[PDB]
Amino acid sequence: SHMCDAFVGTWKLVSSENFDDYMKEVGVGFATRKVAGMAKPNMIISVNGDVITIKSESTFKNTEISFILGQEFDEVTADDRKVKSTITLDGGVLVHVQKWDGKSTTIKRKREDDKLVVECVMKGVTSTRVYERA
Ligand SMILES: Cc1ccc(C)n1-n1c(S)nnc1Cc1ccccc1
Repeated sequence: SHMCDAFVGTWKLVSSENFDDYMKEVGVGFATRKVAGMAKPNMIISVNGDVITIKSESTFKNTEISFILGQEFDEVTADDRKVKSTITLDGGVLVHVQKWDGKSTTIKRKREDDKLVVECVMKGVTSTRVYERA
């Protein structure tokens, strides 16, 4: 076992708050915000050795990232930002920091009860996205 075990599985979005506002803060344009905000993604998280894979799948975009904790990688986000990402585990929270164009956003994922809660922060704006097991 590893502590990241509680994240592994197939998850489906059950609620969202403030995601449009988060996307505005990140710089996402109108049409992408509308289509991305309508998406009902499934998140598939798996671990193989030291490599964690997170897939996001929806009618808007299918993405896949694989990474080792603490080891920077380059990522193309669903909204087509080219970012440099680093993901760490901080007291049981997966903390994903994305840097681009002198900007930064942080995505935190944690288990709470039977949920996987995703908190997306860009400056003072937070969106909370709740996933449950599929
Ligand atoms: C905000 C975020 C971070 C990581 C992932 C996978 N997600 N995500 C969630 S949660 N729901 N849709 C997405 C893709 C998404 C990402 C950025 C902008 C628009 C859409």
